[PDB]
Amino acid sequence: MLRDGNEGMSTIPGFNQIQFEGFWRFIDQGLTEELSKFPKMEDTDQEIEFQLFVETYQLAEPL
Amino acid sequence: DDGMDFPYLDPPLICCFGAVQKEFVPSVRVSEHQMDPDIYSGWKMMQWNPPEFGRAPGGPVSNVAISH
Repeated sequence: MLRDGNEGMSTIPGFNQIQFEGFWRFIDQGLTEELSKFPKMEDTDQEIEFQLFVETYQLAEPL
Repeated sequence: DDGMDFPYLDPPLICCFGAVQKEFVPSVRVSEHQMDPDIYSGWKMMQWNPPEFGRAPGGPVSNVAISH
């Protein structure tokens, strides 16, 4: 994703875009690209199975 | 109209006839490039690269008189 592209090219950009953009990129993509790396671990007895659906994650409003 | 006694002052006067206006740009055409309809913070990028008719845009006659 990209905001107004002409930021830093027409005005002095805010001295926050490093941390802000890093956190937004993390929330947008790192969660997806790390949840997919979660395996399909299970038991050797062929009796149980655990699955983590990836394209269903969401966050909650802080209490 | 003939009323005068002494000769005129050293710098010759200039006659400026027209309309008195504030920050007016008469010459307007269709510029090829536009820079966002809402964000005016980036419109200054059109002053580094003028549309070839607003390169040296003249204005009202009051501006010319003041500059003179």
